[PDB]
Amino acid sequence: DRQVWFPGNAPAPHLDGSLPGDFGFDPLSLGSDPQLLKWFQQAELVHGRTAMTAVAGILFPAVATKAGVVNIPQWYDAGSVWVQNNPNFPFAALLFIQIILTGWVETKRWLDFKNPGSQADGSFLGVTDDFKGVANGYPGGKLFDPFGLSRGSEGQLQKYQENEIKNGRLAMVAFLGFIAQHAATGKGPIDNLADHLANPTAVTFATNGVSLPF
Amino acid sequence: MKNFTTYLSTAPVVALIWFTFTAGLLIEINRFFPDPLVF
Amino acid sequence: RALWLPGGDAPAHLDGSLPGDFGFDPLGLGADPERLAWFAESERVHARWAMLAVAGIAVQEVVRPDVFWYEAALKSPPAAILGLVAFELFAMHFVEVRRAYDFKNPGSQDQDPIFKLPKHEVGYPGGIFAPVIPGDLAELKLKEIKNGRLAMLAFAGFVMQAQVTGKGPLASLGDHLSNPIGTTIFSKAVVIPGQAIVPPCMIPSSVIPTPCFLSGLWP
Amino acid sequence: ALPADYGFDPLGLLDPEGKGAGFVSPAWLQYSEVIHARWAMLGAAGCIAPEILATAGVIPQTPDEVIWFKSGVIPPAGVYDKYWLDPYSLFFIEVILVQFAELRRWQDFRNPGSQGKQYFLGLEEVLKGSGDPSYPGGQFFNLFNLGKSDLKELKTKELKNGRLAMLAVFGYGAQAVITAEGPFKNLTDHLSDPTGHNILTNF
Amino acid sequence: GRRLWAPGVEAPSYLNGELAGDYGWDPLGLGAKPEALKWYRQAELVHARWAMLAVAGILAQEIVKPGVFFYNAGLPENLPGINFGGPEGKVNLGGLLAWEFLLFHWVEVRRWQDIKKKDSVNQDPIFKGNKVPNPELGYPGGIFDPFGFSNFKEVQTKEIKNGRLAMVAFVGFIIQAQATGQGPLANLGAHLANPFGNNITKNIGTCAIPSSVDVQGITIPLTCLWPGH
Ligand code: CLA
Ligand SMILES: CC1=C[C@H](O)CC(C)(C)[C@H]1/C=C/C(C)=C/C=C/C(C)=C/C=C/C=C(C)/C=C/C=C(C)/C=C/C1=C(C)C[C@H](O)CC1(C)C
Repeated sequence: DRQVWFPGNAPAPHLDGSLPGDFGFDPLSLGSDPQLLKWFQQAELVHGRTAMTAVAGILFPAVATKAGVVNIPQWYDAGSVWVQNNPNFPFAALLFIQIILTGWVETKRWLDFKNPGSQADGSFLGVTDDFKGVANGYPGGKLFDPFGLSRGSEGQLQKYQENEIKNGRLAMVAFLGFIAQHAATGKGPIDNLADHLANPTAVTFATNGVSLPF
Repeated sequence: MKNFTTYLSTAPVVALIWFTFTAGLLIEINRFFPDPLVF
Repeated sequence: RALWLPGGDAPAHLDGSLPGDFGFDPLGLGADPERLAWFAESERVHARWAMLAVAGIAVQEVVRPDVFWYEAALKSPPAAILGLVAFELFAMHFVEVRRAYDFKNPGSQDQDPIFKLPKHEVGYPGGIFAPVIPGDLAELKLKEIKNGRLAMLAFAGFVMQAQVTGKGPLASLGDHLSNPIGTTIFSKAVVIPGQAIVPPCMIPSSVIPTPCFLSGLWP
Repeated sequence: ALPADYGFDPLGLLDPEGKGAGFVSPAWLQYSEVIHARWAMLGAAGCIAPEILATAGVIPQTPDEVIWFKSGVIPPAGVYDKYWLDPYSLFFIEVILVQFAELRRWQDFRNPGSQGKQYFLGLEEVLKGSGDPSYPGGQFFNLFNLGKSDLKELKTKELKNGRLAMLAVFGYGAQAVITAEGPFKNLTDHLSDPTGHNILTNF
Repeated sequence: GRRLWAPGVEAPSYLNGELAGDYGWDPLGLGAKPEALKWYRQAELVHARWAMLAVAGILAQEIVKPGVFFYNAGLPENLPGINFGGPEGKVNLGGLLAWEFLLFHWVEVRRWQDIKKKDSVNQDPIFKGNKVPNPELGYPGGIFDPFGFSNFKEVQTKEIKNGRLAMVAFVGFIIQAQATGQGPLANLGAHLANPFGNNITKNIGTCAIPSSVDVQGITIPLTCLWPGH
């Protein structure tokens, strides 16, 4: 069949290859129930898209900071620097705004998961077709896909779905690496990459001092 | 996963989860608001 | 059909009906029909706007060589700027919604609303807008879209050359002609693993904020 | 039937009945003897070759520092001064690469022929095995096409040299513990003065 | 193939002597698929020809200019004295990269389109009368074969065998230059002078190339092909 995560091992039987990024990986059989599997598919998509946006917003400012053009703080310090620089914007007001905005959009996504296409009735400002949804985790329409890259052809949509899920998983793993590298070095990730590029046989996890506490 | 969630729905597992939640809630209330005698 | 990559294959959704169609759509941005029509209108208006802009910047560099086109709004012939913005917004709003409802309802915006326009193609007005045609329709359409795409590329070059040099386009061309080996972007910008040389942007940070466009990602 | 079959199984471990599941099955035990044998031949050659070449001046490193147990494998017994990479980063690389090799080999054992199906940069052509886990063969593992008619004799020679190498590696360990010198240093002391340098004098 | 790379071995079923220089040699089975085999044939052809030009250019550079290391030929002071324009005429290496980058982007994209679809870019884009014949893949001909030297198979075999020799020799050139610090003909002279006292056993442990060099303001890091000291 398709390529699997562990060659020579049969894929998990509840995974049939229809979902994007199906390499048959479910050794704990967490997706045995199909409805729970759809829920976990939406979980994976939300996690991967959030990870991709966050990894972009860490990497590109850190690359620009490393060049010396700007002085954007590292990702683990940015909240502190923002609060120190914004005394007329309290933390709780920002948190309240974020919670109500994400609550609105996430409750709309949740209610579409419970009842697919039920946000298409025109209750939110007359929007009907753009909130119907194409598939589970893939809204589409003229608002979420204004360039129409999902409505061109089927194979193009499957290609872009594969690109999305693989880059999302890579960005999730990269954010895990960001956390681990900051805990081990106390620096940013582009600082880590530059230190490794300057002297790679000396700049390794084995010489940061915490991965090997000997 | 269905059989596993059915096991997690057995009476002692539900009792463990619910009482862990209730005891943790009481403990954290008394940590954040120490020594409440009166309203 | 002549293709952007000869010996290659054009995408299926680009049949060749539109002028200047060479089967260039690797992202599939025009694979929807209504999106293809809207993007055709957008490419037309972008082409004409950049065409006028490239001509105007070249003339301003030729005619007034003491004025940087980037800072040409400082030297424009103090609260009267708000009224001119109002006049521009009103006139642009009127003509743009006329064009937009020509797109949405073809032929509905084909009559003078004060005292008429012939039946035409969407995005190709004709009538009083086309008094003289020294050529054929498809040929001049191909010339219009080709010159327009060249002008769009040229305006992107004008902007980024103004950022990296602080000078006008023909001055930059003269600097390239003086020293062709030490004036290219390859000559001044180098990134290798472990060391990056990023040229500075001579345009100030603010005057009104005036940021250099993605200067932190320059090579 | 089996190569190098002397009938020596005093603990009846290769008995087939009842030993169906697990690692005490006959197939796993013959396979494990072969794997131990080949690793032991690499080790028995490799734990004394740097010492021999350093004593003879072929390599410039001193014979004391290229002794197998002082070169970095047991840092309490010594560390070699400045490889191109530190030993723990080398061990990280070793874990990744050797896990790739060993897990692919294991998947050939549990599922014979399965490592020739999925794409592996075209390498899956030569990784189908033969149905015999100890002897995969093919265009790489037997790239010189040896053993056209004496494959059983070559299997016997491989197992005999492997058992000798296994005993030699055990001797390397025992002599390292007893004498704290290299195996070639031990051989040259036994050669130079046989009565005055042996296990009775080292005890 | 027919004469194989070793006695007793067998050729793979996909290597039966169709291509030139078929010795039945594929221990890793990389050319088992026809598309991959065709791609690696194109890669081997261009690798062999670049190594041919490289070996013939390194060897001729030592005859004309023995005092300039071919390894150190990239430094600006090791260039020939020619006028690159500007206020002084000194090189920049930015435009030197730029010319080659544009020209090779054009010619290699033309070759790549030829590889993807056979006989698809045979026709001259500007002056449409010109046409390249291209009998097989990697052999365009026409302007590329003016003297018409294409037994095609025998001279193909000569090309691929001399090319494989050139690649092996270029690896020898690079490793010898890194280990000794001298060009290949100086290595030949040194081996001829003191054979037993100057060979690979006296030079393999040293990397004579410096760990970094500075090229007009940018510092390129350098490394040998093995951990020499
Ligand atoms: C299980 C087998 C085994 C293991 C774990 C070791 C381990 C070790 N050996 Mg032995 N050794 C062995 C078997 C082994 N040896 C055998 C069988 C012999 C007899 C031939 C030797 C003879 C020997 C000598 C003479 C020396 C060692 C040394 C060492 C040490 C350094 C290793 C090193 O630097 O790697 C180097 C890594 C490589 C050689 C492989 C790198 C390959 C790169 C990544 C890719 C190359 C690709 C490229 C295209 C190749 C083209 C080359 C061309 C010619 C084809 C280390 C303790 C040295 C020493 O004792 O410690 C200081 C030393 O001087 N070993
Ligand atoms: C058969 C019989 C039958 C019955 O029934 C029962 C009984 C009796 C039980 C049996 C008996 C038996 C035998 C005796 C067993 C033992 C063995 C051997 C010793 C093993 C090894 C085994 C051994 C082997 C693995 C090995 C290998 C080695 C290694 C590679 C090494 C390596 C090295 C190198 C080189 C060098 C460096 O520097 C370091 C190191 C890293 C260190």
